[PDB]
Amino acid sequence: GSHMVGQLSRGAIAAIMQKGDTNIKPILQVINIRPITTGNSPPRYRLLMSDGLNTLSSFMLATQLNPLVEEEQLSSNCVCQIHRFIVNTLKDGRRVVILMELEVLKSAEAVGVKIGNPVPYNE
Repeated sequence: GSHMVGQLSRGAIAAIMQKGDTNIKPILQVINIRPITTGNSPPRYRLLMSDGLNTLSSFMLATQLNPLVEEEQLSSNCVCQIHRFIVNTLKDGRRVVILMELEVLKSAEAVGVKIGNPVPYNE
């Protein structure tokens, strides 16, 4: 409906990367998904996600959720609630947000556009 940016958890990305709270179950929009180069092992998917204010490209899907991308519709423009995630920190200091459980609330086709005008979060 109206006020589309009100559908997203504005401020959740800052909360995740500044406060590190994991109890939140934020609603985010998928902007893009791409495979990352891997083994030797199951494919891995990286996501550019938006909370309406910011985008962040450091999300990775847990491999158990790969069928959502391959088979169902987790795809660009869909709106999703993150039910479980963890943050992992690399040796170099970068952080990765691993999505463990998520629910598609609205399909890509039902949303159809990038909501709002989010800007990149500066890690």
